Amino acid sequence: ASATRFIQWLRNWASGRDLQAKLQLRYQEISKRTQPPPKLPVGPSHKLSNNYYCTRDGRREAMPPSIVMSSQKKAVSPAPPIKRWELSQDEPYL
Amino acid sequence: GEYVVAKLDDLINWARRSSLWPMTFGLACCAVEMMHMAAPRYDMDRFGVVFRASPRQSDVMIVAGTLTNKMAPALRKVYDQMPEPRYVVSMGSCANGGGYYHYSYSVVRGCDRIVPVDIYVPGCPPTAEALLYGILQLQKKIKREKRLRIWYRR
Amino acid sequence: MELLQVLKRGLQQVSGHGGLRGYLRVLFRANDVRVGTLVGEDKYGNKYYEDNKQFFGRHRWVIYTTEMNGKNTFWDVDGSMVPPEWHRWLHCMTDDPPTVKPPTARKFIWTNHKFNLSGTPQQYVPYSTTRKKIQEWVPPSTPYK
Amino acid sequence: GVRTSPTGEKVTHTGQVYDDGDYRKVRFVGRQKEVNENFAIDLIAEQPVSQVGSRVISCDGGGGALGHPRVYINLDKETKTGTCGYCGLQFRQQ
Amino acid sequence: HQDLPLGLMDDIYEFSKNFSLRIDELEEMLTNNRIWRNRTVDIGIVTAEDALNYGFSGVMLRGSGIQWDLRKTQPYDVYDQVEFDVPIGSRGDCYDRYLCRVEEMRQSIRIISQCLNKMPPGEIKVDDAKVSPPKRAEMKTSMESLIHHFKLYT
Amino acid sequence: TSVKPIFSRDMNEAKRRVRELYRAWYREVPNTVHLFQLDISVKQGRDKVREMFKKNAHITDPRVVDLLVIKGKMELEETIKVWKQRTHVMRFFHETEAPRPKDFLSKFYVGHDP
Amino acid sequence: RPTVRPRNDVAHKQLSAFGEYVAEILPKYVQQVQVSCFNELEICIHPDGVIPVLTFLRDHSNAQFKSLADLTAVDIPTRQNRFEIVYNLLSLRFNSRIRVKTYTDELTPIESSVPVYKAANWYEREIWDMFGVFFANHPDLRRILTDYGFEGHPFRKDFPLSGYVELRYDDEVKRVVAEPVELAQEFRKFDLNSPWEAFPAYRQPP
Amino acid sequence: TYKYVNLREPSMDMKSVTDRAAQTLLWTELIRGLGMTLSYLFREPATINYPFEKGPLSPRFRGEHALRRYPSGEERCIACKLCEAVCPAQAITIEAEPRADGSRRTTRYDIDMTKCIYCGFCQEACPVDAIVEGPNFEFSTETHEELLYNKEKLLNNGDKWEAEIAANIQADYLYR
Amino acid sequence: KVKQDMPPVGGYGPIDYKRNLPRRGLSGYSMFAVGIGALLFGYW
Amino acid sequence: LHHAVIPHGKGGRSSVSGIVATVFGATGFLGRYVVNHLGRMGSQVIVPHRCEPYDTMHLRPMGDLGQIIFMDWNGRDKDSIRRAVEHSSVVINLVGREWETQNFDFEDVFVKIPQAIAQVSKEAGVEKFIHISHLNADIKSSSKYLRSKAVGEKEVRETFPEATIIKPAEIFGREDRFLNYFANIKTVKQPVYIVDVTKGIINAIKDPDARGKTFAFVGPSRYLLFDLVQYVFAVAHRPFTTRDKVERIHTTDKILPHLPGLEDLGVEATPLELKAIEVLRRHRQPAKTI
Ligand SMILES: CCCCCCCCCCCCCCCCCC(=O)OC[C@H](COP(=O)(O)OCCN)OC(=O)CCCCCCCCCCCCCCCCC
Ligand SMILES: NC(=O)C1=CN([C@@H]2O[C@H](COP(=O)(O)OP(=O)(O)OC[C@H]3O[C@@H](n4cnc5c(N)ncnc54)[C@H](OP(=O)(O)O)[C@@H]3O)[C@@H](O)[C@H]2O)C=CC1
Ligand code: SF4
Ligand code: SF4
Ligand code: SF4
Ligand SMILES: [Zn+2]
Repeated sequence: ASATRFIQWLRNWASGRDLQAKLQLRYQEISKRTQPPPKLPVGPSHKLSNNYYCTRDGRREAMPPSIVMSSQKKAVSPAPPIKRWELSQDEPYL
Repeated sequence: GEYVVAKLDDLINWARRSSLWPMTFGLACCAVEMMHMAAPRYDMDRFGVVFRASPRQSDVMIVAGTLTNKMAPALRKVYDQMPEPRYVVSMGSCANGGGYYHYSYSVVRGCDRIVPVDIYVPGCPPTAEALLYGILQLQKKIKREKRLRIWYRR
Repeated sequence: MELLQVLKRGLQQVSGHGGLRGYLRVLFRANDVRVGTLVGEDKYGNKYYEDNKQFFGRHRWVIYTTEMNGKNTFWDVDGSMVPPEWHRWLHCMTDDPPTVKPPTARKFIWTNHKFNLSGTPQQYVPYSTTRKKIQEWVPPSTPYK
Repeated sequence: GVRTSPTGEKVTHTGQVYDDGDYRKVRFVGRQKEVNENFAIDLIAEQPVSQVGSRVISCDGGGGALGHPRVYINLDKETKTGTCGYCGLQFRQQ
Repeated sequence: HQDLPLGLMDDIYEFSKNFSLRIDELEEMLTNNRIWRNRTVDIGIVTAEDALNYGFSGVMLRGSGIQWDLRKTQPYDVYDQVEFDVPIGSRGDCYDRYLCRVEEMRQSIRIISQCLNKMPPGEIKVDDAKVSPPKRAEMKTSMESLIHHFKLYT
Repeated sequence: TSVKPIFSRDMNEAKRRVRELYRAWYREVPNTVHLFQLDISVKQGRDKVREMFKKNAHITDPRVVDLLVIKGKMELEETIKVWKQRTHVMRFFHETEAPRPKDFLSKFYVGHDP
Repeated sequence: RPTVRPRNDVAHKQLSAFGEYVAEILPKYVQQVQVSCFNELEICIHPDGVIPVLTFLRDHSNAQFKSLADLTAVDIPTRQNRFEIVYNLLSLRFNSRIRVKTYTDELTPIESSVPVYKAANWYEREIWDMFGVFFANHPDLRRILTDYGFEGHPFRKDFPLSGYVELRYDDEVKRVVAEPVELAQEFRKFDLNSPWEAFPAYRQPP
Repeated sequence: TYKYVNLREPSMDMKSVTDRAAQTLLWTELIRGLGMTLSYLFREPATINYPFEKGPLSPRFRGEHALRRYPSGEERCIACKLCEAVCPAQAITIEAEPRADGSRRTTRYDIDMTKCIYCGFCQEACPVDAIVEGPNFEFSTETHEELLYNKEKLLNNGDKWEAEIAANIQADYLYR
Repeated sequence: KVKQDMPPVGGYGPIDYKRNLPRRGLSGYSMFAVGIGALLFGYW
Repeated sequence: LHHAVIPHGKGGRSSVSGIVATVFGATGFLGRYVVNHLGRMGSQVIVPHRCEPYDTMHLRPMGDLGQIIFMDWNGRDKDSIRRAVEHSSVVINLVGREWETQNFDFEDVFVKIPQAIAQVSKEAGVEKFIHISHLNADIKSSSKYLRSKAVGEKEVRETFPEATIIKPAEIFGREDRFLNYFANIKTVKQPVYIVDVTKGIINAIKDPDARGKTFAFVGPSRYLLFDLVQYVFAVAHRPFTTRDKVERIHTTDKILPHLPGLEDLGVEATPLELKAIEVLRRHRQPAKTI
């Protein structure tokens, strides 16, 4: 941000861009290095009632695998066939 | 006599520490922070430390990462081909003493089992700035050398 | 012309460092002849400067003292010479210097900062801090086989 | 509370010192034995006993969430003071 | 582990605002350079069928025209809530894979922009102290929180 | 007792592969000593080859013998192709290992190990 | 429920149906089929079925598992066949994943799947190196990760963590040498398991 | 959604063909590359003047370890060994006994700084803010042994750096 | 009140990402005309 | 035994051999092998050095962490000697020089310095003392080097009567000034291998019968110097230096049948034929033995 106007013009012309609008060095636009203290929120289990752990216990809802066949009609695929991707409307071609 | 030997020592020390050409053994992640030390923010070249030197033109080996048993012979071979004076900088926990992999069956527990080490840079990885501090510490070690004074007193 | 204003900016740095000798002193000690605002000085002689028109990272710097703890540091400066209260400011861990936000005082905090002591007689040497675990039986001091 | 053994080696706050015949003290020759001189047992003893009006007091070590887990100390015994198991501060019911 | 510090998102926005120009400068050096194209065009051609059988993934697949990206087909976290395009090569060579990576950087900035705008409030780890340790203030006040902290860290 | 074989269907078939491996190793030692510039003699190298083969002479399972041959051929390939370095070849000789005590009294004096 | 991973019954049903489908078509080899509560389909097969089963899943029009995501082994010493060989496959056509598992011991070869997936080449070398499972008809089976001349298969549960030998440079012989491992600080074994059952749903019958 | 990086057809009219001929013979795109590096020559460099200038860090930075005290001077550590248990590198070794006044305190507290991965788990695990990773990163040594910290070294670090350590904890403890 | 890092009310401004390689220079015809013109003057 | 020096381990790098050795002259040809063997089994080695620390770097990998300790010392400064030995259980003197310098003559290196080390070690209470002399040490020698060895050998015996004195022939090895000396170019020689000498020194520390004795370390074969030099040239594939050194090289190796040798320490002498290639390979029909 200290370059003379002539040097600013010279490097803008050489690069073909307006470099001064997007300098790769940081100045005053960066956030202060001292901030006010946070006050973070608490999660959904932070309740004084209607909050028994056995109703929100993910680990204990896990089950052993379902055995569908053990060595002790239409054809199917493992899932429906994948749908064709659509060409980008933002910019289909580079 | 004393004055000439001292001044000559200062001269050769200044030349050697002002022109430290490293061979970097970029073994693992510590090699990334070494690249950042060469990158513009720190620009190790501005200290006379060229970016990449050939092993036969090198004055300091930087061991930047985990030294495995499979790799250990090759690292020693490069060290032995270095022309003197030669120094070794151990970078990061892995090279310092095995680090996170200290108890592995395949890892050398510190590169100082293979080569003599001049400077140990701690961290996993050390920051590029920490490594630069270490390189400057090596420069100060070289500034303390008194090879000619000891030669004169033999 | 602009090149004229640049040249006078260079000259001002000579007088900004108290003449030619001070200008050359900072040029050879620190390879930098910028003039900044003096933020403060610590008990060891290090001086701290700021210039917020410089890009982030160059806006704060320290000119190390020429002598610390009995060591000549005119040429041999070290990053570990910055005491902790200024360490936070110089690394942009905070915005305000210890001259404006002094640290909390404790009786056990070192009054005298020490730089890296590796390679000196003051270097740290590790040792086991625990006492002997097994006590050997000591035979009697009189003959009696 | 640092004291030196007959051979001159400083004794640590854990009581460690190499005895007269131990070779291992050769490691300090030309260097130094690092010893911290602020013995915590001595420093905590200097703290005055705190006089309180209740049978039970609580201590979190000071600084709220910057201290230690909050514990409650019973002060019924009159022979001795109540001591915090985390920080060593002492309390007495007046 | 921790929530973002105040002010971080602003600085990420400042960085993202300028980054595409930096990609442009990189592209001005390489994309149309005839020497760069000589080194990468028609180099290491891999067919779509060979890429799949050899277990390739990522740009090694898409460079050869395969329309596959796990963020799109098997999404995780909130990738289903952000918009972006998958770059696809046509020749399956080094030059196309270089172009895909450069374009992927641009789409990363596109995703980053949406993340900054759509960042919601709330907690940053699961509110289940049998899995995620409690907040330090709770660990120092509540018996259950201290027990769970003790056990999760041992 | 009915198992899938590796290469050999019986010990006679397996013992053929052992002999073929032994010949390959026997003829490779002279080139190994030269290529790796080893300081051991060719006789030492062959004496080492024979010692390695002899400690496995008690095997009577053809599948185990097959794996030993499989592993022995990998070791030979590493050597002939100079994938090994000098350190790897000389590791067979334990030059820096001091001789451990074998008799009861010697073991008793130095430590607790059996 | 904010903290609980949601179920996906539609995918569970689809994967279960395809699992029966595979079991009906290759009864010669399929021993067990199961779908996990997080919807991952596993086919357990006799080791003879490796090539037929993988070929079917790669080539059949209702499978098209064209990509071998991973191939690995697991060591379970308590089993007569201690090594479990795991193939993880991906079908881009049907946007689906399947896992095929077989077993082997220390002396029984497994047929190399390189003919089906060229990707298997290095994965099988890694399994041989780390576990000692021999793959038959591999184009080039040899160690891939361990040092040259390394003895043993480190990923077996009974191979010690720090191994048996360690390396250092020896000045007398002017080379790196290998010697029995001595550790200045032994690795400290921790006994962490709680003596209280955590998951009743997985309780084994007594 | 997808896009093609490299699927375009060059225009085969005479003007376009002659444009590509001019680029081939007059090296136009190569000259355009020279303009970029020329424009960087006249940009201010990004280099900082280390060690007189330092890279910015934050209060969360994980550097050299230290053992902290209460304001009275009593040690915070009560030898619970949670840090030792969580340490992913097993870099911590602790022994403890009752102190002469009955306090639960350590007789050994070692960190092998060459095993440590500087992960910060120890300071997360600690219930009394005793062990912390401080802000110092400029502590390289000339020998391996100097990086094997015992309790005296770590207490000395705490006394040396407590002024900065406390302020950094003050800035970040509400995120913890 | 809860205070955590959030985007500004209304969100941040637009962020560019698309390739931007601006067209510069003359046409092939004009470039060749300048080059041949220089040669003719040099020859003369 | 003090508890710190009770042996533990399996004789490896991390073991505790129970030896605390101060090795003077550890930065030379012989010292690097002696330090290596001491550090192999986990001994504490104190290395007093006169040279730059850069010149001691090759000794650092020779021991586990903390097992090699370096100290500054001066041959003429008895305080520096006392600092180095006062914690040791054995002192090994390998100080020597094949020439004389402006500051040190053979009398300094081989008489005054060994006597000073032996005397301070005796004062400090060191239990063991190993002094290297020479097979051909002789008051009636043309070599001032060998004359000084005889005078110094006598002084050490008087000062430290329990000293173990070792008298090696010329030592061949990778860094020797013997085979290398010929390759860089009437008398019978019995050269001994460097590793044999090192093993003898290490075993003299352990063997309690070695105290007070004088040993002669010689190789298994005697050669004519002409036969040796011819063999050296053949092994080096080559077409077949002070004046004091010449006298030494031309001194017939003494035959001292009354002194114990390597076999009395459990060491088998290595033939020159086995190890000659090792020394001479870098300069690129066995010699007739008596
Ligand atoms: C009226 C009658 C008139 C009669 C006379 C008419 C003659 C004039 C009209 C014709 C103009 C002739 C131009 C001659 C220049 C040489 C052109 C040339 O050779 O370029 C082709 C070469 C290869 O091109 P490429 O894309 O790789 O593939 C083509 C073949 N497959 O591409 C290259 O050479 C690339 C060069 C690679 C080196 C890169 C580094 C250089 C870049 C900076 C160059 C700066 C310019 C030099 C100026 C020097 C100043 C002293
Ligand atoms: N090598 C042989 O053929 C034989 C040798 N010996 C004896 O064995 C011993 C060692 O042999 P070698 O290892 O070849 O000797 P070297 O010359 O190879 O090394 C000699 C050692 O003595 C030190 N030293 C020499 N002069 C001084 C001094 N003035 N003050 C302090 N230290 C000094 C050197 O240190 P620096 O590097 O600092 O000078 C070096 O470490 C010597 O006593 C030698 O005479 C006996 C018979 C045969
Ligand atoms: S020390 Fe840390 S960063 Fe460096 S190589 Fe090892 S694990 Fe990677
Ligand atoms: S930072 Fe991590 S690796 Fe280092 S001591 Fe703490 S828990 Fe262990
Ligand atoms: S530092 Fe903290 S976690 Fe570690 S033992 Fe001490 S009190 Fe426990
Ligand atoms: Zn308390």
